[PDB]
This record gives sequence, C-alpha cells and structure tokens, in this order.
Amino acid sequence: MQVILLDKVANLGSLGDQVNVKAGYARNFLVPQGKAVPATKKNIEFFEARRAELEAKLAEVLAAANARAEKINALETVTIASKAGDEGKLFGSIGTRDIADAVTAAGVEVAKSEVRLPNGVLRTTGEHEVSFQVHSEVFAKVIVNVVAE
Amino acid sequence: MKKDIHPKYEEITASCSCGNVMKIRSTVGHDLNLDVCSKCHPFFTGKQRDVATGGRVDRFNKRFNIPGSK
RNA sequence: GCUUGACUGCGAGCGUGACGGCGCGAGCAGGUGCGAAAGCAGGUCAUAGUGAUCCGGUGGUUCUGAAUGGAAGGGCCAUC
RNA sequence: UGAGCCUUGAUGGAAGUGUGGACGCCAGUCUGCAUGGCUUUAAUGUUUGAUGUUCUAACGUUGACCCGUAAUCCGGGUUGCGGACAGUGUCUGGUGGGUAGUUUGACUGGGGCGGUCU
RNA sequence: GUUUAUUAAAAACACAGCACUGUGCAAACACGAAAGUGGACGUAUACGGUGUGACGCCUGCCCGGUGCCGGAAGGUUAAUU
RNA sequence: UUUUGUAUAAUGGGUCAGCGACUUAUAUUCUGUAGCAAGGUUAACCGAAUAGGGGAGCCGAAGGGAAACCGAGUCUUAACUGGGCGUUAAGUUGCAGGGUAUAGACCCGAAACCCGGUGAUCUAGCCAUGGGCAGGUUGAAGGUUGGGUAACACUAACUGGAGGACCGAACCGACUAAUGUUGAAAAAUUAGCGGAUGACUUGUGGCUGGGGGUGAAAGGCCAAUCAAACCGGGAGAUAGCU
RNA sequence: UAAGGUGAUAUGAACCGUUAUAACCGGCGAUUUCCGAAUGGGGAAACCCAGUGUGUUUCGACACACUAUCAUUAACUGAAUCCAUAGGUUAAUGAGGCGAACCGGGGGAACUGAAACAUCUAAGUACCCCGAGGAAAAGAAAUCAACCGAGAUUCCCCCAG
Ligand SMILES: [Mg+2]
Ligand SMILES: [Mg+2]
Ligand SMILES: [Mg+2]
Ligand SMILES: [Mg+2]
Ligand SMILES: [Mg+2]
Ligand SMILES: [Mg+2]
Ligand SMILES: [Mg+2]
Ligand SMILES: [Mg+2]
Ligand SMILES: [Mg+2]
Ligand SMILES: [Mg+2]
Ligand SMILES: [Mg+2]
Ligand SMILES: [Mg+2]
Ligand SMILES: [Mg+2]
Ligand SMILES: [Mg+2]
Ligand SMILES: [Mg+2]
Ligand SMILES: [Mg+2]
Ligand SMILES: [Mg+2]
Ligand SMILES: [Mg+2]
Ligand SMILES: [Mg+2]
Ligand SMILES: [Mg+2]
Ligand SMILES: [Mg+2]
Ligand SMILES: [Mg+2]
Ligand SMILES: [Mg+2]
Repeated sequence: MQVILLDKVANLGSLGDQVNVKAGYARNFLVPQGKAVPATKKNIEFFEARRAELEAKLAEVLAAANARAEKINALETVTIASKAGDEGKLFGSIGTRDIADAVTAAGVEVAKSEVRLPNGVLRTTGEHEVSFQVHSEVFAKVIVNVVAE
Repeated sequence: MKKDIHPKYEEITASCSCGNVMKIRSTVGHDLNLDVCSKCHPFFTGKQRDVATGGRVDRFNKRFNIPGSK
C-alpha cells in the first residue's frame, strides 16, 4: 500500500503517490518492467533530488516522439495489395506486418508494436484504417489499401 | 520443503480431536516462482508465504544475496 | 381456631453397620408458634420414596491470593 | 446492488392574472418561473461487501516452435490456449468399515433364551 | 476350461452373451507423501466398476424404508468479521 | 500335585550325575540390638580417605483450625458452655530381621501387538526370449465343374482344408480303490482315470513384499510356515491361569 | 640387546652367527598383487574391456602412469538473442568409506499400566535417519529476587515425593 509510480498510468497517482497506494498489484507487473516503486525510505528521499533531468521528458522527450501523427499522415496512399482474390476475398494476411511495414516502401521504418486496432482487420481491400499508436501520449494515423493483381 | 528465503517447516505434530488423536500432521507452506530481478531478469525461486512477504520489506537482491553467498 | 418448630447452633448416652455411613436421642444456647397453665412442637403413626466421589454452576465471607495493592483463582458455609 | 462518511435537496429586488410537481380528515395550502411600473429520506463523490462482465500480469498448460543437444526427461526462450480460474498451504462443515483402536456385564443347578440385579 | 500344492474337482470360479452405471482424455479408476506410471502410444463401436452367465420364450406389481440421480426457492448450519 | 475326597483307572517322573526357583537396589514402617539423648544425625564434598573435617539439611521435643491465626491450647458457635482433636508417650542414627513400595521382584510358559531388515531358487500372477505335441479320425468356410436362374440364391459331386473338434503315446493333470500310515516316500507306489493345437505345456532370466503382493475366488499361494511370511529387536510383553 | 639363531602345530635338511650389523625388541622409512568408498568404463566382489602418455625395446610389445562424481576458485571457450547468461574444457585444492560407546539433531511405536478402555501410561523409550567432537551441548541475563539482594553455562547433595 506504498509505492512511487512517478510515471502515472490511470492510477490515482502521478509523479508517484506518497500516500497509501495499491498493494500486490505492483509485486508482479507495475514494478517489473513497468514503473518501479518501493516507497521505502531509501528510494523515497532519492525522489526528492529529482526530477528536472527526468521531467525534461514531457517537454523534450514527448517532442522527440510526438511528431509521429505529424511526420506520417500526408503519406502517399499505402498501396500494398493483400492478394485480393477468392471470388471476392483475399489471400494476403492482414495483421501486423503490412500495416507497419507499409512505410519502408520507400525507406523509413517503424515498429510493429505500435498498431492500434482491437479487432483483427477483416481481410478486405478497402480503406484499411491504421491508427498508429506509437505511444499513449501521442497517436497517429495511417492507412492501408489492397489492390488486384 | 523449500520457501528458500526463509527456512521452511515440514515438522510433524499430532492432530488431536475431542480429547485425543495420536495421529500425525506435517507438510506446510507452499510455493510459487518467476520473480523479476531489477538486474538482468528472473530465476524462479520457489518461496512461499512469509517468504514472499519477506522479499518486500527487504529487497529482492539481499533476498538473494544469501541463496548465493552461503 | 391460631399459626410456621418442615427453626439455627450443639448434644449426655445409645442402637446398627467391615467400612463409607445410617438411625434414636433427653438436655443446653438464641430466637419462635399454640395454650390461662402444666406443657407440646427440631415435619408427617412408624418402617420405602434413593446416588458416594470428581468436574463444575449460584449466593455469602476482607480465610487465602506467587514483588506489593487489587483481581482471577483456591478454602470455608449454603445450595444446584 | 446494499451499507459508512456525510455533499446538495424536502418536513421535523414591491402588490396582482397563470402554468406545473406536492399531499390530503378537503374543502386547501406548499412551491420555481413571465408581464406588470442532525435525524426519516432521495441523487453525485466516494469507502466497502456482493453477484456478474472483460483484460494480462502472477498461476496452469500431458499444444507448437528454438537452443542447451545428433535427449522422449529437465531448463531457458518465443508463440498459442486457459486466467485471477484452476491448483496448493492453513483453517472449517460434510461424508467416511476405505483403515485403525477398542467395547459389547454379572447371577444362572453347564451355558444360552427367559428372568433378576437398588 | 479353473479351484482348496498335502482329505472337497463340484451343482462352486471362469466363460462367450446380456444389462446397469461411470469416463470428453492431463478420462474415469489404480500404484504413489510427490515426481512419475499404468489405463493407452488407446480416445465412447473406447476404457472402468457392478450384477447376470450359451441359446430359446421371457423377465410382472411396489420408489413407502435405505442408497443413488436431479432441484435447491425457503428453514438449520462451520471457519471467518 | 490337586482336591470335600485319590491305591485310584486324575496330574508329573525310564534311571543316574550336574545345573534348576523369594534375590538385588533405594524408600517407608515395625521387631531385636548397639550408640547417644531433649536432643539424634549428617549429605555432597574436602581429605595427612574406612580417620578427621562438613550439620546444607532430615527427624523429634506442640498442638488445634480449611486458613489468617491462636497456642497447652485450639477449633466449633453470637456463646463466655459443652463437644472434636491435643496436653508430665523420648526420640534419633546405625546394624540384623518381618512387611510394604518402585522395579522383570520366586522360577518356567502363551496366543499376540509394535519397530527394522531378509525372502517370488517353492508357489500365484505377469514381462522378455527359446523349446514340445507318435500316430489314426472327422471333415466347416472358400473354390472348380455339371445342373440350373434373364441374374443370383439352390444343388451335386470333386478340391479344399477349419475347429478352446474326435480317438490316443509323449507331455500336463489328479476322479476311484487297494497298499503304505515308526512308509521306498513329511502326499507316493500299483491298477484304472481327465486334457493332449490349446484360456495348452515347458527351459532361462526378469517384475510385484507383508496389512503388503498375487489370486478363473479356495482365505488359496507368497521356500514342508499363511484369518496376515521369515529373521532380529522393543522383551524378562502381559499371564487374577497351570 | 646379544650368545645364540632360521614364527607354530613336527622334527629334520640346508644353514646364519659368538666382538661390535646373526638373531631378537623399539623408532623412522622402502616395498605393499587383486577386491573392497574403489575412483578410467563395466562386473554375478578378488574378473572383463578401453583411451591417452612412458621408458628398455631384437624397438609389434610389457607392464607401468593418468583418465569416477560432486563442491570452491582460476583461466580459457560459449546457445537460442547484441550483449550477458545457460552450457563446455582444463587445472589446484577438498570431499567420499569405515567407526564400539557417550553427544546434538530430524522421524517416532506397541506390548504395558489404568486390575476393562478411547483421555492418560509405557516414553520421547525402542527403533531408523543425519551430523560432530574428544567430549558434545549449554553459556555471560530482555535470569531470578522481593523493596534485601544474588549474579553465565554445566555436574553433585539438599528443598520434596
Ligand atoms: Mg404414614
Ligand atoms: Mg473393525
Ligand atoms: Mg491394547
Ligand atoms: Mg456368567
Ligand atoms: Mg471339463
Ligand atoms: Mg485337497
Ligand atoms: Mg480330490
Ligand atoms: Mg450366478
Ligand atoms: Mg473333583
Ligand atoms: Mg496315577
Ligand atoms: Mg538329580
Ligand atoms: Mg477430650
Ligand atoms: Mg480337443
Ligand atoms: Mg488305509
Ligand atoms: Mg497312474
Ligand atoms: Mg485324448
Ligand atoms: Mg523362473
Ligand atoms: Mg507353503
Ligand atoms: Mg518393555
Ligand atoms: Mg516371558
Ligand atoms: Mg575400476
Ligand atoms: Mg566402478
Ligand atoms: Mg489395561
């Protein structure tokens, strides 16, 4: 019931809660890989000396990662036919690759771990919407289209 | 059997009823594993309760600086 | 008719039991009731109507109460 | 969907014509709006107990793949499916001749049946 | 066909057949403190347990009692707070 | 010996020789005896070891009451009476003995329970790998051909060769009778008897362990042992019985 | 140390010795087949089979010597995955097995007694398992006392049946 997120995530706390927090929730998730917390003397005081060099992120880091929706929007139509066929269906697999890999059709590269589409995409050919989800802080927009060959 | 961080138990006892049973009791605690070390990453210790809660006030590191050293 | 002796505290001396125990009992002390009074009353005419101990329950008491003052608990008396 | 605090409500700018919700011992008043000169109790915040939803991240995997490795074991990794379930430990109600330890009297014209044990 | 080696060879055990019941596979069930193994490198035309005992014609009435199967609204009810 | 009672035809002993059963430890109490005496006596230990030293302590000279408490008195009761228990009983420490207590407690003896090991060279199942079955019989399914059907079925022969099939040696087993019964033999011999291509029979080796195994089931088998194996231990179990 | 002496059941044969390296006794060594923790692998124990090195070599060979497994450290190699680990190799240390009892500890009966039997007893005994020493164990108060004080543990006699 005592942690220090600092990196708020829907939790009733930001910059790290100094008062009664959740427990057992962090033992395996929050703390690991997520936002380490131990609100125990040692780690506590160490949070005070902070966090300009660590806060400069929301100003600087956010910027070095927010231009996403701006760097990639006017993009030329993504022309990656997904083997449209089968009397009106397709052959190509539309999931993670063609979505992201649709950018290095000229050079630029991305990470397949940023896609935003709950349901898998129906193997169509229409205006495959691709809401690029680089980071929670910033979302982008991409598209995908299938053609006949 | 383990609960490594802390000793363990598995000591016997007699489970009396209404007056008396000269029977025997024993095996306790439990297990679990997969503990993420802030350092590289998790080796799965099979601690148990009183062992798991111990890794908290303590460390994860000192809680391991023994199962190695000694 | 009037009442509460179906009293409380003791008991000379006896009877009867292997024992535990059981029974009879004049007389004494404090207070009673009935009788003018002598006096009678310590449950029923008598003999069956019963359960030892332990573990406890309830009330009473400065008996005791583990450093001391209390208390819990123990004793003692009454009773389940 | 209950309940605790308790947050906002109904009992305990100067006249007239009107509209709505309120309840009745009933003949009535309550109460917003134009022109006109603390408790009984409801909603939101919540804290917390319930069922039920979904998620991954503990946990399972006697699915697949990769190494250790010219292993069917095991471990690590990736991936899938399951998922706070399952299962385990402590505690607890069932059930429990599956097993175990025992009890199941005496008198008596043998014993047993019957009868009797003060 | 089997059985009491050493007093019983049988009408007893078994049998093929029949029926009930359980088991969705990490199966039920069994050995095992566990890991693991058998069942089975099988998967309901399969595997287990119970009873009947080729075959023929059949197998009637009772669900009160006990057991088992379903329900689980209401009553009673453990730890726990 | 045991009995009311035994020459008893109730028990025990063929005979001889040797061995064979009230002990031992500490505690408690009586008796005798010795020491000392309202006092008696030390324990461990020390030690110029049976001395001497050591009196921690144990017992007695006071008892009554549940106790506080009082005290040759004290409890009882409100009682100052009576009644209960006490009050001019010498104890104490050794030694030897009678008894008791805790112990194996005079000696011998169970059927059993518990703990840990040894056993599947017998036997019961099962696993792996090998072997055996003289001879004679019956003669299914399938097929060839003739017939026959529009085509089949159906049939006739011939071929064919099945079967927990038939008869019968080996082999396996045990229904009957005699003999044996201090046997040739701790289950057999003799004459018959059942199965004998099968749920058959057998060699070698392996796997199941005792409350456990295996079991076509008899509580059968698990080394001449089985309603819980053998060996060692708890163990001198316990034995109101002989 | 010494006149004898070559162990015993039996001499006997062949011998060694008397001065001081003959015996015989004591110390330190040398050797010490095969099996056995058995350790190179296997194995019905005292047997079977190999790898890698060696010397003498009439230069095939004989035997010899090393090579078990774990743990600590060292260095070198090193996966899925850059790293890093996992793993691997080598080497030096060390362990391993026996062992009578006492000792610490983990597990733990029943007969028996209670004149039956469940609480209770027997007894934490028997036993089985692990470990260590010459003793082990315990040990310098979060001890006790009772308003005075004592002063770690241990063992002995009392307190007391
Ligand atoms: Mg009368
Ligand atoms: Mg029974
Ligand atoms: Mg018994
Ligand atoms: Mg009788
Ligand atoms: Mg037959
Ligand atoms: Mg027989
Ligand atoms: Mg017979
Ligand atoms: Mg039948
Ligand atoms: Mg007689
Ligand atoms: Mg005679
Ligand atoms: Mg004699
Ligand atoms: Mg008197
Ligand atoms: Mg035949
Ligand atoms: Mg005869
Ligand atoms: Mg014959
Ligand atoms: Mg025949
Ligand atoms: Mg054999
Ligand atoms: Mg036998
Ligand atoms: Mg004994
Ligand atoms: Mg005996
Ligand atoms: Mg060797
Ligand atoms: Mg070897
Ligand atoms: Mg008894």
